[PDB]
Amino acid sequence: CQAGQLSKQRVFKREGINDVIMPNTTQLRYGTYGIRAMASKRVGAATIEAVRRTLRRKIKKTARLWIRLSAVVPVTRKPLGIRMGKGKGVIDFYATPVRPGQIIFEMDRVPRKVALQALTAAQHKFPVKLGFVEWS
Amino acid sequence: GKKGVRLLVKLVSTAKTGFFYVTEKNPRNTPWKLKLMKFDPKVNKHVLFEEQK
Amino acid sequence: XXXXXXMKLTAGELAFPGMIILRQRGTKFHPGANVGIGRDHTIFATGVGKVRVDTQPGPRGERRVVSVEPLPEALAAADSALRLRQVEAELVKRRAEVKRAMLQGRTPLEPALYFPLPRTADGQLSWLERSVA
Amino acid sequence: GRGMKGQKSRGRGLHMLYDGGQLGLLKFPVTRQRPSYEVLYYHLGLSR
Amino acid sequence: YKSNKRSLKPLNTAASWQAVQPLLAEQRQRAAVEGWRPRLGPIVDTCL
RNA sequence: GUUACCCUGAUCAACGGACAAAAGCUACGCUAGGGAUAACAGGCUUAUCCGCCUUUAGAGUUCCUAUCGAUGGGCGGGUUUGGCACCUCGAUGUCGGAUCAUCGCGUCCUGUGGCUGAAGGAGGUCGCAAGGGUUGGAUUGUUCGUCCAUUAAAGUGGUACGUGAU
RNA sequence: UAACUGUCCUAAGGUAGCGAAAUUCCUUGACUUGUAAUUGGCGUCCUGCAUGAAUGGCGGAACGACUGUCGGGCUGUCUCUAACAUGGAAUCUGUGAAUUUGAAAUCUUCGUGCAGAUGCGAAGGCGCUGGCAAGGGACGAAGAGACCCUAUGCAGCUUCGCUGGGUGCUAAGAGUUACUCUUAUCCUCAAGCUUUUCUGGGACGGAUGCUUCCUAAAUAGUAACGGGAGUGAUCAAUGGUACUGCUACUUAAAUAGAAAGCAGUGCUUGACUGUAAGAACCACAGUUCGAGCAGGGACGCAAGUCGGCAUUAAUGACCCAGGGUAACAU
RNA sequence: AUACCGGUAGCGCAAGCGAAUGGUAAUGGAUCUAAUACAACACAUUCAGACAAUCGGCGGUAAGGUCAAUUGUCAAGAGGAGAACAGUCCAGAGGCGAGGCUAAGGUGCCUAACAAUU
RNA sequence: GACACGUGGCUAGGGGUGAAAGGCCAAUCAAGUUCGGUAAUAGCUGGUUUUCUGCGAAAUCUAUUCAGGUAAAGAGUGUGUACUAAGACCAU
RNA sequence: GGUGCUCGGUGAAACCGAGCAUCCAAUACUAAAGAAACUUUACUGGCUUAGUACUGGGACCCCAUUUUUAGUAUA
Ligand SMILES: [Mg+2]
Ligand SMILES: [Mg+2]
Ligand SMILES: [Mg+2]
Ligand SMILES: [Mg+2]
Ligand SMILES: [Mg+2]
Ligand SMILES: [Mg+2]
Ligand SMILES: [Mg+2]
Ligand SMILES: [Mg+2]
Ligand SMILES: [Mg+2]
Ligand SMILES: [Mg+2]
Ligand SMILES: [Mg+2]
Ligand SMILES: [Mg+2]
Ligand SMILES: [Mg+2]
Ligand SMILES: [Mg+2]
Ligand SMILES: [Mg+2]
Ligand SMILES: [Mg+2]
Ligand SMILES: [Mg+2]
Ligand SMILES: [Mg+2]
Repeated sequence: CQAGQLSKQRVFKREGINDVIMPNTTQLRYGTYGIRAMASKRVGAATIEAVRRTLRRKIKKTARLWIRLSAVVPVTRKPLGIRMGKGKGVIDFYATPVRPGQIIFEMDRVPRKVALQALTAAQHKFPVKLGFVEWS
Repeated sequence: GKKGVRLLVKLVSTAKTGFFYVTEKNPRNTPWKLKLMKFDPKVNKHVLFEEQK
Repeated sequence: XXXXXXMKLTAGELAFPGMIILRQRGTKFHPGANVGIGRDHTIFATGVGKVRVDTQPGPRGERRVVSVEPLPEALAAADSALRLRQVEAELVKRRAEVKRAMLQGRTPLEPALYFPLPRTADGQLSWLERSVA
Repeated sequence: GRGMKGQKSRGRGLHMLYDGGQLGLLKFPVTRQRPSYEVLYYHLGLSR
Repeated sequence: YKSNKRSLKPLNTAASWQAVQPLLAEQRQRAAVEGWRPRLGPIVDTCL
């Protein structure tokens, strides 16, 4: 959930709205029961760890958790009293771009009922809507 | 710059009539007197040009 | 600054000698027939003809060669090299007369001073007076 | 016909040849070559 | 190209084509001695 | 000496290069303008603030919901600190209390209903309700704050953080 | 705690006698008293942000329309105001202004709006006009300067800002032969001139040429004290030309490069003289490419290349001053 | 009887593919041109812009904030609609008329117009 | 009494006087008042007076002791010249 | 009759004398690169209350057609 690199680099755009409806990163590739987004929203690292522990609380040790999003995008936030201008502010937190068709949590043969149970707690702590996808 | 010791210097003709070429030179890396055959328009023949300041 | 670097005359455009066809950084386009190349790889026409851009096999990959193909009514009025030079000279002279007719004497083309002849060397046409022995 | 509150609106305060501060007419070389005599002579053509 | 000034390229193109036109006519005539669109009557209107 | 040509010489770096040279102060200041540039505040915003939740892992001698909220996600206010400079410089009382007010409720009391780990008392919340009540003064220029001791209580705010043509 | 020793730049590191003090940020400094309750005093203590023998340190009698505090008495300052007296005010008669004023026949609330509406929209209210009172509004009135910024702005003052002999002393000559003249110049006095700009106010900080990459959206172009690398050169060979071996580098990045890479060789100076049609570009000044012609050359059997280096940065006008040469002049 | 230029959006693990609008030239227009193009002919003004939609940097995917690109309006523009309304939608006002047809918007009453389809 | 008062006199503006306050020097003094240079200067503010008709912008860009000023380019008007175009659209 | 790998031959050229792979005179699989075609959809132009108001263009990848290869097999 932090940019695991050597440079404290800077970014320009913080958005990911583009749809991949056709066979384009839409099928599961590592797991068999998946959790996907439905609308584009840039989400921060704290939410990603909070949802990960929130759904991990409903996951056994014989269930792998393939996370698909890694927070590697620096976001620059200016301090309170700074007047507008004079360059770009320091990097405050790390975020991820989420696209409408991206699967972000895909699971192994932990039962589908428990996978749907974990999705409800994940969608409670997440800003944008979540959906259920399976290998079928 | 001040660290770069290379200067501009003058090449005066042997032939006569004082036609000259001004070209730069490193003093340290070239302590020769710079001598080249260049075209002299006063005589319209190539002659030699030694270095004088 | 601005540094405008693109292709000025496209393929099938009639060109005359000296006209810059394209300005580039590095040889993205390579010179062909009736075409010169400058210090900064500027491609300039050395003959009257339409520009042709063709792709040929190259040492690294897919070389694009820019060329000027002479007119089919030229090479019929044209040994051959002398005849082409004479045909090109008449076309260049005609172009100047047409351009002077189109700019109807509203631009300062020639000096016409009240002074003695503008300084002339043995060759003539020097805007630099030089004392003579 | 003067516009609104410039220096042109005040009247007779700015010369026509002032161009802002870049003295472009003062960037060209000065030539002191006097022309030869015979330009003070009368020139008459054989045609006349 | 950032210069906000009218390009002379249309005048240069027109000059080049007009310059080569006498050669084109002479050589085409020489080949025609040594060796496009159909148009309709211009009607005033098409509604009786 | 005059004139051309061939040439050279500034961190002329404020790099289209002020007329030779070249620092400050003005709560003693003066003039012309600017709401084209800030402060006293009205307008816009809601990052920071304040309420409402939701998830609620847990604490609570056991037990998530008597009672508290850890992490994330939001909705509402502009009364906090900020951001913009849209409004007045042909100058416009705010950062206090003295008197006198009006309104909202997110109720301190009085009037009241539920859950109560509810012996009635005494409490904790939670639901309705704004009729009228919220006093002393010792200390600080303090609207901040205590602590003297009395009450049923010594409410928090909009009021150009009400109120100098009183 | 650091009394005595150990160190570093350094004119020197502040004594008996001072200190939360006219002056000590923490602050309601811990300590006693003071009041029932004390952040403002008094007397101690030490942890001196930012004290201290000539900016005179240590306290005293008397003095003060000076400043901060405690007791007695005194009383409407107050708890909490009441009655009365005099003179205005209110009534009548007589005399008799001024500030202000686009025109007005000027309601309320909510909304809108150059962003707080008597005038606009929606809804509602209102017999009409006054006297005597109160002042919330009319961004009441009274000053085109309270504060901030700007000016080819002024003014006065200050100084190790600049320039001057003006001014005072000084220096060196000279005259009548103390005084006077000439010339120069420290330190004083009096002046005269300067003492930029960009800035989500101003100050502070930062920057002011040129090149490349992203913004910049597939011709070109395109902003912000927007974001990442460079540069103010090197090289008589790292230039030119003709060759010889080998193959993943050449650099600031981009585009490119079987050589424009890496090691070599043989000759040479085109790292020239005088020009140049035509274009890129471009406000202008400038900037960029340039085939070809003439001269004299270089390399190559030739073909043909060479007006510096694969390119895009290393290129400051004009004036002024200096040098070589040429012509004319004295 | 059409040809070159571009390396973006999207896609790819990368190398690389790669649009749409776009530029430029030729050819053809009885399509437009009460005007256009040029001018070393002369006289100016302007060089403080604002907002809305679509795509962006810096901001808080805040601000009728500030700064880019495309288009429009206002500026310099009345009329009708949006209750009122610089910048929205329709529409570009020579004048008069107690004539008619429409746009945006309407068709219970204020407030013109169908219990049309009901 | 370092006192107060009366009547004449002296010190005048880059100057006087001051038990020293930027105090006073005839109700605007860190430079009196009046007159002259002077119709000083003001890139700043305000103002500009009869009618009708036709056309009709710009707030971009470059430079600047310069960014509220100016000049050049772009965009306006009149005049001239000249094309079925150095023009606009559409098609291939 | 074809290209190369080089021995040499001159004129700097290019071809000549050799001697192997196919060009012709093969089928059958596999891993690369390219070519043209195309369903769907991203992405876009106009219009737009932000797409049960529309409409034009149209990818990439996969599958399928096929070419240049290389490697592994056949009698
Ligand atoms: Mg400067
Ligand atoms: Mg100066
Ligand atoms: Mg404010
Ligand atoms: Mg009385
Ligand atoms: Mg209102
Ligand atoms: Mg009354
Ligand atoms: Mg009254
Ligand atoms: Mg100034
Ligand atoms: Mg330089
Ligand atoms: Mg000289
Ligand atoms: Mg891309
Ligand atoms: Mg526009
Ligand atoms: Mg308009
Ligand atoms: Mg209108
Ligand atoms: Mg209306
Ligand atoms: Mg005077
Ligand atoms: Mg405009
Ligand atoms: Mg300006």
